[PDB]
Amino acid sequence: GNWATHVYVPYEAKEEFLDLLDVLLPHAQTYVPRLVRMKVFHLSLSQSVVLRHHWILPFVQALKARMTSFHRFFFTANQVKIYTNQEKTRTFIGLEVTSGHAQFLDLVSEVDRVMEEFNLTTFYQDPSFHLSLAWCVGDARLQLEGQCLQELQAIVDGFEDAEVLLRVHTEQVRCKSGNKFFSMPLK
Ligand SMILES: [Cl-]
Repeated sequence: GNWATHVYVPYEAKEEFLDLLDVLLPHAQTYVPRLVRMKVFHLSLSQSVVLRHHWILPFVQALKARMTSFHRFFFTANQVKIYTNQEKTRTFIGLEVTSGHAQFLDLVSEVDRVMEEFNLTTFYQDPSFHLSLAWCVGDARLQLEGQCLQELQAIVDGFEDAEVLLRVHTEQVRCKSGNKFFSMPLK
């Protein structure tokens, strides 16, 4: 049996963050009505890979052993960007990491060690770490890039308390494998 497996950093949404999203999302919906709010928020550390069932618990053990030694850190995510998935069947509005990118690279280096320990694919060669806020079916880049994006950025740039996005504090690493989740604290 083959289980889809993904490693990521959850984001624990501040109440301010959810108010920001309450303003951003309707604005974006004036361009693309079918956008869907994310229910939970994360920054990916891995590709979606496949693990045989037998190896899920050992993989999680190995991941926990490396992650729990890695220290919590702060990052900035205040740059709005438009993402698609590789097939262009989904479009995302996200917040791209600037300050703190170095720490995410170090985290990925550790995840990638675990991936190699299990014969799994290591992370994208040119990553842009990001927090996805909303998504839609299809390829909506044309509608969202340009004027909409500039307007979303102005909502972000005018947001108060700006510290919510300037100093986002990582807590934990999570893995989803099939229908199962596994979480672990950063040090
Ligand atoms: Cl639509």
